[PDB]
Amino acid sequence: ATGQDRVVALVDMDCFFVQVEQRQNPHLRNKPCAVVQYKSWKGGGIIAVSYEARAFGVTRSMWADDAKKLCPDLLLAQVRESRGKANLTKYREASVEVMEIMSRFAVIERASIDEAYVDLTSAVQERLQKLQGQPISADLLPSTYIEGLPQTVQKEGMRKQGLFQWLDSLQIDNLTSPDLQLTVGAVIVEEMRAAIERETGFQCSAGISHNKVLAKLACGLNKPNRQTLVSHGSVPQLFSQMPIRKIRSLGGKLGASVIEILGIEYMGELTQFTESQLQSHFGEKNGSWLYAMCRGIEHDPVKPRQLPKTIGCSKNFPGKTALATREQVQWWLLQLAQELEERLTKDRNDNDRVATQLVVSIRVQGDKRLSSLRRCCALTRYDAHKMSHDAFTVIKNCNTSGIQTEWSPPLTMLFLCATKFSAS
DNA sequence: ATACTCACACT
DNA sequence: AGTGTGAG
Ligand SMILES: O=c1[nH]c(=O)n([C@H]2C[C@H](O)[C@@H](COP(=O)(O)OP(=O)(O)OP(=O)(O)O)O2)cc1F
Ligand SMILES: [Ca+2]
Ligand SMILES: [Ca+2]
Repeated sequence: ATGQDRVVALVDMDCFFVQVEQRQNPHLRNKPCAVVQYKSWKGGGIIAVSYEARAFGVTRSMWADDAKKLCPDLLLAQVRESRGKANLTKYREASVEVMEIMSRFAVIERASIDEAYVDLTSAVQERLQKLQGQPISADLLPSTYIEGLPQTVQKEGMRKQGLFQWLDSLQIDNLTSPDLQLTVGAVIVEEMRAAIERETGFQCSAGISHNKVLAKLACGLNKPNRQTLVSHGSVPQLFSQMPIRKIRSLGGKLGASVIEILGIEYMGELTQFTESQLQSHFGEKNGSWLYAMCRGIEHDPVKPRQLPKTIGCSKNFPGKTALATREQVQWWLLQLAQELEERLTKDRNDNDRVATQLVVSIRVQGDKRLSSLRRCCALTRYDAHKMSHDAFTVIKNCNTSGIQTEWSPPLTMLFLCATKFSAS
């Protein structure tokens, strides 16, 4: 089990929200700029940042006022606001564009609003046969980096050198060499990527490997507007100094405990442990997944799902803004059920499916976790009023206030979610 | 208080 | 069912 069965790619929309607004407003193209939401507070929090703006140190979670301190010629687009909260329609819609083009080439998994995994095992098999036996022109990979290769002084210099090496050592006669499949996979991704940009104007990076995690790690190595092949053979040296926290799902607490317990720092340092040990420290499934991953093996399938599994509407009310009156909780649930209803009706008409479960979650001042309480009822009709009232019914009892007009403790968050979808 | 999203595991 | 993690 060498984990070279599949060709898997993870494509990612370079500063997606910023590209979207930059396509709409040319006055913003190729400048330092960024997208924000809610300009009243500290100029708005920063959700996406161009690569010009990034050369000045500007990042996500920055206030725009703090970003302007680092970059005074930084341009700003603000997220649409509808009904008192941020409306993301524009960006969901722009994703839909990208995702539909990708599904022309292979079956994709929407991982996020702006990245999809692709399984190319099958597409590569087709391309191999129509390719008789001829070599792969370097010209077929004009934006592809080969990891660990080469082994000049300007960047594109070295990218040619490494691609030339890779291709030169390529065994194009054997149609089963995993390194050949990786290559063709990537040639397809150049095509796939070439079509995204011609047809949308959006640029994107991609990672090409054998499983979902490597695909994603590879994709971050050579951003923006480039794609990186990570062969199986580049993994020992890639992982030799790769920080554990850089692998998907190891950015969190689990990854932190991998580090403290075993006293290590880098993905490759896990190879020194037997599976039984890794299973003893982190569980049967984490030890197994970790044992396989330090060696570049992960079997997580690319799941066919170009479409989400839930539709969620949320607002936070930090600080003095926390809803303290019964009537207010009604008015924001009403706002929520409204964007929910309007978004759902498009989902039934665009995708032939209905939801049946309403999820209602709220946060409470003083509570430390994202959600303080989730509740659920049945969702029967796409009516804003029914939905907010029903959201209210299932949460009134949490009002600790004796008075009926107040709400204590003040609410710091309201969350609604349509789940459990079904064919219409 | 970036803030608002989504998937999935665990129980 | 709810809760919690990890990610965008
Ligand atoms: O926390 C978040 N909140 C949040 O709204 N988004 C939104 C904004 C972003 O444009 C889009 C994609 O997220 P990315 O993490 O991939 O960042 P990009 O801006 O696309 O650039 P790149 O991948 O580095 O080239 O989702 C991401 C978050 F991570
Ligand atoms: Ca992206
Ligand atoms: Ca992304």
